[PDB]
This record gives sequence, C-alpha cells and structure tokens, in this order.
Amino acid sequence: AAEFWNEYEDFRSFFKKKFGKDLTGYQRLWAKRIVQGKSFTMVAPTGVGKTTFGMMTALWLARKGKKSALVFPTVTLVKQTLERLQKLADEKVKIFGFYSSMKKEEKEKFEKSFEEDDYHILVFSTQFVSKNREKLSQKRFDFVFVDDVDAVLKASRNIDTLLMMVGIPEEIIRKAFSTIKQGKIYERPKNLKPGILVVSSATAKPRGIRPLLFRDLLNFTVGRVSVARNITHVRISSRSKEKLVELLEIFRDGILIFAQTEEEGKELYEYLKRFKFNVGETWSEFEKNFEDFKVGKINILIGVQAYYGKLTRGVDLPERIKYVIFWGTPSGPDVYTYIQASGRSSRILNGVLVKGVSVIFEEDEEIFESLKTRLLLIAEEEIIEEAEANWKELVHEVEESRRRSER
Repeated sequence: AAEFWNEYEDFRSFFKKKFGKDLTGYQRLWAKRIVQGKSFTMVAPTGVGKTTFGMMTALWLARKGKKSALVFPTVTLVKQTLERLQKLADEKVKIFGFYSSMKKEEKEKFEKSFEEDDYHILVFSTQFVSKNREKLSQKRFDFVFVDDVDAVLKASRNIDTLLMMVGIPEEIIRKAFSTIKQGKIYERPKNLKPGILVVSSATAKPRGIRPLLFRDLLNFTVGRVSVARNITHVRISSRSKEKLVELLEIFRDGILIFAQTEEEGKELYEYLKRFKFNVGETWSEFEKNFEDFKVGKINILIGVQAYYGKLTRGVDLPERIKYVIFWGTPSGPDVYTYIQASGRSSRILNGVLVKGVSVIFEEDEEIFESLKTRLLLIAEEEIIEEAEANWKELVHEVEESRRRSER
C-alpha cells in the first residue's frame, strides 16, 4: 500500500492507458517510490521493463511541468527512446535528444532549448555527461534515469554531476563527503527536497569511497553490506608464520587462507606442508581440493585473493568454513574482496546466522588503518587487535553457533 495513494493510482492509470498494459510487480514497487519522491536502485533482471518505466515516469512528470533526464550507455538506446517518446508524447510536452551522429539541424534544436531551459524531457548518453559536466551541474532535474551503472562509478566526478543534477548544491556535496570521510554520517538538510535519481542496475565491479554520497543525500545505496553478519575481525600486526601455526593448532579444522599472490601462496603451502598440516591448494586443482575440504578430508585450504574468485565468492559452506585468514590485506585496499571472502565463515544455516572468525596478518599500519575505516563505512564492522581477542571464547562461539543451527 502507499500513503499518497492518489498519486499512485494516477500514475497506475496513466501507464495502462499510454503503454497499454498494467504495471508489473517490480514496476508497482518502483511506482510507489517515485510517487513519494524517493530515489533508488532498480534491483531487477533484464526485460521486465526498466527502460519502459523510466520512460513512462518522465512522461507522467511532464504533465505536471517537471523536467527529466534519461541517460543511456549507447546511441541506439538514445534514438530508440527518442522515437518511442515522441510517439507517446502529447501536444504540450517538449522532448529533445542528443548524440554525435545527429544532424546539425537536430543538434541546434537541442542546444537551443538546453540553454533556454525550454524542455520537459532530455535524452543523451553517458558520453554527453562526460563532455557537459559543467553545464549539467548547473541544472536541476526532477527525475534523472541512469541506465549505465559503471559509468556512474568510473569517475568520482560522475557521482558529483548526478547529485548536482538532482538539485544538490556543490557546497553540500563537499561538506557531506568531508563528514563521511571522517567516518561520520551526514544529516542532509530537510528543506532541500532533491529530485529523483534512479540507477538501472548494480555494478559487478564497484570501486571507491564516493558511492556513499547517495546513502546520505538520497537515502539509497548504489552498491549491492550483506543482509547481516556475525563475524569477529582480528588483526595480527606481523607476518609470523608461527603466530599462524599456533592459530591453526586451536582452529584445527575448517580454515581458509587467502594469500595476496599465487607466489606467496605456494611459499605458504610449502611451509605448512613441511609442518605436517592437512592443507590443500586451489590454484592447481580447485574442484577436487574443495570437495575433499568439503567432506573433511582437508582441514586447511589456501587460495588467492580475487574479487570474483572461486574461493573468495563462489564457495558456500557456513557449516564447514569457520575461520578465514588473510596473509596480508587484499590489495587496494580491496574492502569488497575482503568482505566477500570473510563472509564465507558467516551465513544462515538452518535458521541461524552462524559465527565466523576473520584474521588479518598485516604489518603495515598504514594499509591496515585504511581497511579499518572502509570496513566501518561499508559493513559497519570493526577490527579488533590481537590483545582484545579471546581465542578460546571465539572458537567456542564458532562451535556453539553451529550446534544451535542443527537444532
């Protein structure tokens, strides 16, 4: 249901009349948001009417004299949307588009009204945004629809451009980021009333600190942290293979070791094999070493830190994977790789979010401190020092949480 229902049914009707069919499940949901002036990420598959909704919404906003911008990754998408719009458009609505392979006549029409603010709907690509950041940031759109997600996150300058495009002053963006950098949360001014920002998808390769400005300014998150987690993060201020040996001696079983490089991984594999530990590697034979580890044949599994890796993301065994050890912090620092990797030790099993332990071996105070603040902003989780870690109690929490799971 929706408070502001009257605007929802007014949207619902207009859609069915113009488009011809009724809003779909996702579209209804999205509809109830747009009606309330909430921005959001379109978490849905392809072919369920993502572009159609953005298009129809812009049309519905034009009736009330509100302006929209529709940003696409390709030119053909710009054309196709322009064509569809001008066919569905009424007599009043002013619609203009722009791409490089456009006629000089049609180009000047766009540039004329663009400067004169004589438009209701604008359609251009992500390239256009890169060429016209200055001019764009000087305009406020009630609705901005971004189809390409990576483009938004490729340059920190991009995020700022959209933000200002939705009526968020540059001064407020600086103060917001200045606040977020310190690790605090920024309380946007309640009298600002920004426009609607809608991002079509979520990047399979997110990067940066910038993407957090949507969280405090438009109250939505571009990135895809996990629903929830129960992980204890502990840091070891060195690379002591023997500080490691005495950890494996109490952990004993269900251990994953992520090395920065395949070279350092082999070195670590040699050392542990030399001390007669039951260890296996994943760079040579993954399918077989993981199944042995899965069945209990192998106690320790060593791998290589990679964003979309087999061991970092793919593996799904909360009942088997209890402890995650990082031989050096993922290069970057790569909080998203650390996040995915440490999540192997903690997820829902038979109605219990089991307890997981993540240990980081980092000697570089500088690199570790970066990882710490970033983990705090993204996953709202902290990393404790070895001296605050009660290993016996941690091992207990790991075993006890997997009994309450069997219940």
